[PDB]
Amino acid sequence: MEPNPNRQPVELNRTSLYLGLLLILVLALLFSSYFFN
Amino acid sequence: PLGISGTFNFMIVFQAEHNILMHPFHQLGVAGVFGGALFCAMHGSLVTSSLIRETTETESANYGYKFGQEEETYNIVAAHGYFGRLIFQYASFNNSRSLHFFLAAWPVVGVWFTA
Amino acid sequence: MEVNQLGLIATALFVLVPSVFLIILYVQTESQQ
Amino acid sequence: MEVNQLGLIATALFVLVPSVFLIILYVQTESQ
Amino acid sequence: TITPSLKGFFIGLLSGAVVLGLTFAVLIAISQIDKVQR
Amino acid sequence: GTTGERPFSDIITSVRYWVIHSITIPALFIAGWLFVSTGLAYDVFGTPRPDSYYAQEQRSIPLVTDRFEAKQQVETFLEQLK
Amino acid sequence: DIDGIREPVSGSLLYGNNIITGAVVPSSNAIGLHFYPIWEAASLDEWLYNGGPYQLI
Amino acid sequence: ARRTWLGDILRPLNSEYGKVAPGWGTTPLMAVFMGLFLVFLLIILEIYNSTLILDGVNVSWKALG
Amino acid sequence: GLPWYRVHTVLINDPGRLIAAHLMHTALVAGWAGSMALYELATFDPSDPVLNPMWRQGMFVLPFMARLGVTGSWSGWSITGETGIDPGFWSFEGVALAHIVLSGLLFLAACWHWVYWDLELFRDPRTGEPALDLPKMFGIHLFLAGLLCFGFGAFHLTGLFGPGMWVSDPYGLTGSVQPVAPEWGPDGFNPYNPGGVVAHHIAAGIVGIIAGLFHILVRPPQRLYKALRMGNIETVLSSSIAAVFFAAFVVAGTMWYGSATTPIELFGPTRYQWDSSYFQQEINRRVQASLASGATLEEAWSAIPEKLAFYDYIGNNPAKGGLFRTGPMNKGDGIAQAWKGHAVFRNKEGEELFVRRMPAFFESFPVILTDKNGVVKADIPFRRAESKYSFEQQGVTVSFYGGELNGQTFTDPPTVKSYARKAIFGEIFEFDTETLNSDGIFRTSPRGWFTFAHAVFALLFFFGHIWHGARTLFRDVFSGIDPELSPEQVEWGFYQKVGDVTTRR
Amino acid sequence: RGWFDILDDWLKRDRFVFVGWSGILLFPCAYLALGGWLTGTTFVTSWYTHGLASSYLEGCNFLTVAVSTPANSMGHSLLLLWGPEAQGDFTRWCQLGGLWTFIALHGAFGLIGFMLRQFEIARLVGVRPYNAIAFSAPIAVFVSVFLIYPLGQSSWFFAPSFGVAAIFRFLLFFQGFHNWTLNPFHMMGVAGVLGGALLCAIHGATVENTLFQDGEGASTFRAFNPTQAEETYSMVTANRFWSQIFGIAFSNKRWLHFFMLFVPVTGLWMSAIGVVGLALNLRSYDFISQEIRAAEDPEFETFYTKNLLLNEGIRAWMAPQDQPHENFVFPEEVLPRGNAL
Amino acid sequence: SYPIFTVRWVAVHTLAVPTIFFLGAIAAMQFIQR
Amino acid sequence: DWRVLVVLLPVLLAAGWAVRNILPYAVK
Amino acid sequence: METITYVFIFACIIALFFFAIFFREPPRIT
Ligand code: CLA
Ligand code: CLA
Ligand code: CLA
Ligand code: CLA
Ligand code: CLA
Ligand SMILES: CC1=C(/C=C/C(C)=C/C=C/C(C)=C/C=C/C=C(C)/C=C/C=C(C)/C=C/C2=C(C)CCCC2(C)C)C(C)(C)CCC1
Ligand SMILES: CC1=C(/C=C/C(C)=C/C=C/C(C)=C/C=C/C=C(C)/C=C/C=C(C)/C=C/C2=C(C)CCCC2(C)C)C(C)(C)CCC1
Ligand SMILES: CCCCCCCCCCCCCCCCCC(=O)O
Repeated sequence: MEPNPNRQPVELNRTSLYLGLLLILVLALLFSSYFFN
Repeated sequence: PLGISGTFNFMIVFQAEHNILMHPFHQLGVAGVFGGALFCAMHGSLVTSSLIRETTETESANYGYKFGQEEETYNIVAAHGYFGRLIFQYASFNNSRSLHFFLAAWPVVGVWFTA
Repeated sequence: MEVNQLGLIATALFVLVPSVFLIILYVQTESQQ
Repeated sequence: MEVNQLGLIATALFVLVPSVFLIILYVQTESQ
Repeated sequence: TITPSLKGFFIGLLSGAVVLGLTFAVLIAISQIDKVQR
Repeated sequence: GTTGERPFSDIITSVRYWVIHSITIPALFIAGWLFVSTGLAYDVFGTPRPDSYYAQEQRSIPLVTDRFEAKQQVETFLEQLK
Repeated sequence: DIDGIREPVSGSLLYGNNIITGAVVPSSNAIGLHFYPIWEAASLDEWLYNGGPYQLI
Repeated sequence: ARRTWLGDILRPLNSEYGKVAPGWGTTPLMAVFMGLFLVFLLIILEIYNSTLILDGVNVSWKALG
Repeated sequence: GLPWYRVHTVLINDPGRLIAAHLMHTALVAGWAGSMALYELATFDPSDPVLNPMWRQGMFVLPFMARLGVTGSWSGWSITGETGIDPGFWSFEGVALAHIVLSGLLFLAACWHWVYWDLELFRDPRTGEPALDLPKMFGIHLFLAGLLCFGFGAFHLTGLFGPGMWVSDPYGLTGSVQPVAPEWGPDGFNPYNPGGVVAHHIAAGIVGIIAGLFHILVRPPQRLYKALRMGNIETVLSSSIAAVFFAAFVVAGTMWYGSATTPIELFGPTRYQWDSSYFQQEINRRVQASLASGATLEEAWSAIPEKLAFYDYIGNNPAKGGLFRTGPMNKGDGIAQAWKGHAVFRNKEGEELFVRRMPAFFESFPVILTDKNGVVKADIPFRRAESKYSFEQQGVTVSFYGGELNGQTFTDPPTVKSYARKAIFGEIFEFDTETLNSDGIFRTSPRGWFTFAHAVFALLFFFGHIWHGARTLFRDVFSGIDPELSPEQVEWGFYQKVGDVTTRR
Repeated sequence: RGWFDILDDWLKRDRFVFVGWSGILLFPCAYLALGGWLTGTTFVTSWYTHGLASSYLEGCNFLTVAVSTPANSMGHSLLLLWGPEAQGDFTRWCQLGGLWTFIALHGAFGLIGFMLRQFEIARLVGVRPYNAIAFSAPIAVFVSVFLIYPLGQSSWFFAPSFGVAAIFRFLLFFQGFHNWTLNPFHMMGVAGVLGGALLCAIHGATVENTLFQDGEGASTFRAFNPTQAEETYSMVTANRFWSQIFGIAFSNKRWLHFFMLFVPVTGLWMSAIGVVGLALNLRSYDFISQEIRAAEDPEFETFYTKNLLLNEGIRAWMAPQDQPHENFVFPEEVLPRGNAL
Repeated sequence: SYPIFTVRWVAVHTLAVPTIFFLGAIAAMQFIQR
Repeated sequence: DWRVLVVLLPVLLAAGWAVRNILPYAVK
Repeated sequence: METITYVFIFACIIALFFFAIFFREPPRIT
């Protein structure tokens, strides 16, 4: 049985890393007050 | 106040002492920022709608643009052809300079008034 | 202040888990190049 | 049982942090 | 039995039908008259 | 850059346009005027006139309080003005 | 004491605020529009009670 | 591809990919059923809304006894 | 390579691994179900279904097992309070275990289908390419859905071969699992009629069987195949998402307004029962009936069951909570212990006075007492210097009939004000605030939390429908527009019909 | 070549106002929604549902006219003209609030028609459907605020009334009763709207100030041709400027314009979610930690406790007139008030 | 040779005709006394 | 009632006058 | 503990600013 032909590399460039970490950190900053309540 | 809830306190007391909602300069500020958000979405969606096919479906279409390329990355005539039919022909820009000047002017001017 | 004790672990995993996800994808992107 | 409430976060991070470290090193090995 | 609101329901139902059928009737006629040339 | 209809600018500078519309516009204006001046608008829409928001010695709002008798309630309020 | 009535409003995280409720509180009404730099206070304790940091910022 | 016993049994159920009936086929009949179902859903909605009130249909908890 | 937000598109042309993914998702969901049930069992107090029912305890999946006939624990208790019972294997614990075993089995099948992805079943025999005949798959799956829907109504719900479902009286006092006979007349479309739920599953099940037969035997017309891109599995995702957000809105609505399938002993009262004083009217109806047959005040109110009094309390109203006020209702006002009795207020002249109840809109509400005509006769004033209606000036007193304080009268103004502050909430209960360290602030019930989540997911799934439907009808330009688009196609007048090159002028 | 294709032909003709199949839904509903609002604001009272005047005919101006919600006693009645409340009487229908449901429902179906029109035209022209997708956000706002919100409350009475001032009253209601400014979903909406406006202004100004000299005139507009292939401004100089001014800049034009779609669309979607919660009174009203401390410690004060006093004033001072069906009678002595005022 | 009556003509007058009528009615209203 | 005819008269007259002035070109 | 958490997240954001500016992927012409 052949290997699966549908497999694909995935990527996240450095700018997307920075944008995502910023999103997550700002969301946590926003929601943390409500989690502690 | 330099705080999040302090900002709200300021807004509420401003409304009781000045009835800012019934003031036309605040109403223009709302039109400035609502229209600003609207036209942000419009421009973003019309340019994104008319990107020229430069990539495969397995890759971000953003890789179809290279920093500094001389050619435009979307087709403004197709965007205009779509938006002018959405409304009518003459409510759509076909001059990119007039379009981006309008983008600049509307929220700036509305926020001048609200300030 | 009498805050929700679980707010700390909630905040910690809310930061940690998606951040780790991005870092994993970033680092394996660099090592392809 | 009256257990220590920082026990939960200490155990969770004790697992997560070194586990993630290894996962990071392994995945970038496979893609190179 | 057939209550006042069920009667109103049928009125609303027939009025909608009239509006849609009249609208489509007119739209078909115009499209038959003024066709595109290929 | 055209789809076949007559340009607007050509229409509203034309003489025939203004021969029709120097009539149709004031007519429509006067019609709306009369709709109000005759009092018809009050009757069609049920809008109180300035003398019919309250009964003379009443200061309560004739507020509808029932869903399925609402119609009869409004009618009962109005008769308390006649 | 934002409103100059000796009714001090707590704005910082260590005095019981979170991110949403915290603030640097405006200077005292007792000061009005007077310039209140640090060197005009008899002490930092005084400057902090009356809202000096707001003006500086 | 791998053949299996269950596979060979199920085979004809996945053997007519792309087969269509010509033109409009049963589309006129489908539209009839759609329109009936719309009316049916209107009725049910307006019963719940108390816009359609029917004899012996008390839209209330008190309809549990 | 693929951006992060597209990793799962590798399954679009891989039916085996698509099945493996669907199996893994099904294992995860079944596993959650079993885990959630075990957690609820470990925290549920079954010792008082009158004043500490499941819905006061933040129970979420317990009421769904009870709704369809699971009512007892292997531990010997049942949720209706019967003790010393034997459920057999389909206890709460056995249902939880089954889902866990089911999860494990699905997970192994997921592994097999992932490894052995290249099954000949998935290949088009003519072209050799992976292909699914989606029209026929739909008729098969619809036929199956129809058989299950029919059986569920014809056997489980009727009690012909099954337990029935939860049914109750209109005031949520005596509910239980009972077989339900279908209602075939127009009252079967009444949301509050349980017989309609039976008839619906029987009829819809037969209709599903018949439509399924149709969809196995009749090919889709060519006009419709091309219009809906029936060769593209993503059109199925688009319409399936739409059907699902439709379903989600419906179950949010019926949860919120109440229907025969969201009974109040399992999910709590609705806010509309507070709005309309639904339970207070019934209570008053009974007290008036006991008085007419000659009972004293003490006797008539003592006949009011505690369970009914407890419904007439704003703390069980699901519209009194907040988004980040977490946990069971018991964490807020506490664990209800006892009805204190019905408070009657009178002024110094002996008129009965009535506390104006808090509406659900208000976090805080003032204390205002009215006579039968609605005329204000006493309050707790804010500014004291010009007060006319204070309790002190009017000589307000409170007497209790029924409950724990039955026959007791209080006259010291501060105590009287204290009960007046509670009476705005409805009937007055004693709470244990210590056991859970309750903070005294109202939380919403499972009825509230379920409606919220399902209304929000429904709205979000509407975006998914728009997204995947767009991707289906615009697959050809997903990656951008034709770089050889000529301006005559998008300019005005060139073609008579927009985008139709055969209509050139 | 039957009637369906012939009608398709005619619907999709290139004309001054494109029609399309979507036009059959859009044009009647949009015009009726619009016409109902102008009719009501010009002629129709709110006396029997609200105890308010609300038309030009009655003396109101553009800011205070409204088509107001129906009476709380109608519940969530569709209030069909031929329904059991108005019983086919147009006049009573107007006085009972029927124009409100008329406008909201026709407006809803008009919104659907407009988004279908975006799909239809984009398919015919050959562009991607991202304008349609962007429009999901105003749809979500409309349905959450005008439909879902009052559906979780007691009646349509508590939806927004269609008027300038009446919306102002809606905002203030939400402050006092829901403490909506404290809600992180509204906050995300605020960031999305303000962030979108910022993006709009900063992108328009950057382009206009990084233009290439492509003509000799001092009016730089004339030096653009819609069919030119060349970018009309320098991405490279714009990137340098913003990198040195702000630290970071865009470098990808496609990302830039997608981001401009993303920010305000996401913000509006977030706020819709919060309003769905408020349909159930599922508010972010309080911080429990703050209330416990403040209850025990009368010297503890924050901008959070100050704003709740304002909410308490809003509720007590506006409820009797804003909710006349409740027959709230608050004697002077119970009104919360500070010193002197 | 331009056509007179068009879809456009209908759209235009669908809005224009009531607009003038409403303007007339609103003008009359400025002379109403209480 | 009579107020309806009063309102509707200018509209009918204006519609008549437009018909008269446009009829020849509408036939074409 | 809540104060520590708030300040920790804030300081992580500032640190991120530093990498995003000085250790960005450099824009490269065409
Ligand atoms: C052998 C099968 C089986 C059985 C008997 C049960 C039994 C049960 N499950 Mg479990 N479950 C199973 C498999 C099973 N499950 C699987 C495979 C999964 C993984 C998906 C789960 C996941 C799961 C969850 C997540 C939960 C349960 C729960 C429950 C309980 C409540 C059931 C309920 O309310 O359903 C509700 C029924 C529906 C939602 C069905 C609506 C279906 C829609 C309307 C049909 C869609 C349209 C249709 C196709 C059109 C048909 C056409 C028509 C013309 C015929 C009950 C004890 C609940 C519980 O208490 O857990 C402890 C719970 O929360 N189950
Ligand atoms: C439909 C889903 C559903 C529903 C309605 C409930 C409902 C309930 N659960 Mg259950 N639960 C669920 C799923 C669900 N659960 C799942 C999947 C789990 C496993 C994690 C649990 C685990 C669980 C436990 C362990 C407990 C409950 C408990 C409860 C009760 C209290 C809930 C509460 O306080 O919420 C609080 C809810 C919130 C604070 C809302 C959170 C909203 C988030 C923060 C918003 C995120 C926004 C996002 C970041 C924005 C991004 C935008 C941008 C990036 C694009 C209640 C009856 C409790 C109980 O009483 O048990 C007896 C309890 O102890 N549940
Ligand atoms: C039955 C539901 C369903 C299914 C099977 C899919 C399937 C798919 N989607 Mg759609 N989608 C859906 C619902 C669904 N979607 C809904 C409801 C929305 C609106 C929110 C969308 C919006 C959407 C967009 C905008 C896009 C897709 C895309 C895709 C494809 C790639 C997804 C991927 O790689 O994610 C990868 C995702 C991750 C690696 C992480 C996601 C983490 C999220 C933010 C939070 C975690 C959720 C949590 C774990 C559990 C969920 C709880 C609850 C929902 C049960 C794939 C075919 C993409 C596409 O078209 O590519 C061509 C794409 O761009 N989807
Ligand atoms: C596409 C256009 C369109 C759409 C979607 C709507 C939609 C709506 N209108 Mg609006 N309306 C329209 C055009 C439209 N209208 C036009 C053109 C006018 C001017 C005439 C109006 C005037 C109007 C008024 C005055 C009112 C509405 C109302 C309504 C609502 C209720 C509709 C209803 O119950 O229909 C029910 C009917 C149908 C859905 C039609 C079903 C078709 C069936 C299947 C055919 C049945 C066959 C036939 C009857 C058999 C004949 C047998 C015979 C020989 C006996 C809904 C929001 C009401 C409203 O807003 O309430 C607030 C209301 O009072 N409409
Ligand atoms: C810095 C100030 C600020 C900012 C930027 C915002 C921003 C926002 N607020 Mg908040 N708000 C604020 C302060 C602020 N708010 C304060 C202090 C309060 C007091 C508590 C509120 C109370 C408040 C409420 C009560 C609500 C908002 C809502 C909103 C959102 C409105 C979204 C929108 O465009 O709706 C505009 C409406 C639409 C997009 C709907 C569809 C519109 C269609 C397309 C209309 C088409 C028009 C048609 C052509 C006919 C027009 C012709 C006619 C005019 C002649 C947005 C996130 C709303 C929200 O969150 O919604 C979910 C909401 O209901 N705000
Ligand atoms: C293997 C096997 C087995 C076993 C099994 C097991 C052991 C299993 C388990 C399972 C399980 C145990 C599972 C679980 C699951 C879970 C889940 C899946 C979860 C989810 C979650 C989520 C999703 C969440 C989310 C969220 C959050 C977090 C927050 C809030 C919001 C939300 C809700 C969204 C057996 C023996 C049978 C047999 C043989 C084989
Ligand atoms: C509801 C209804 C209906 C319908 C109706 C309609 C359809 C109507 C329409 C109406 C209309 C359609 C109206 C219109 C109006 C308009 C107006 C009233 C306008 C105004 C304007 C203004 C005043 C403006 C001004 C200005 C300014 C201020 C500035 C600039 C310039 C100008 C000029 C723009 C029917 C019958 C079905 C029946 C049922 C009910
Ligand atoms: C499918 C879309 C339906 C569109 C048309 C629906 C409404 C059309 C007009 C119907 C209302 C006018 C007649 C009904 C007036 C009621 C009088 C009566 O109850 O006897």
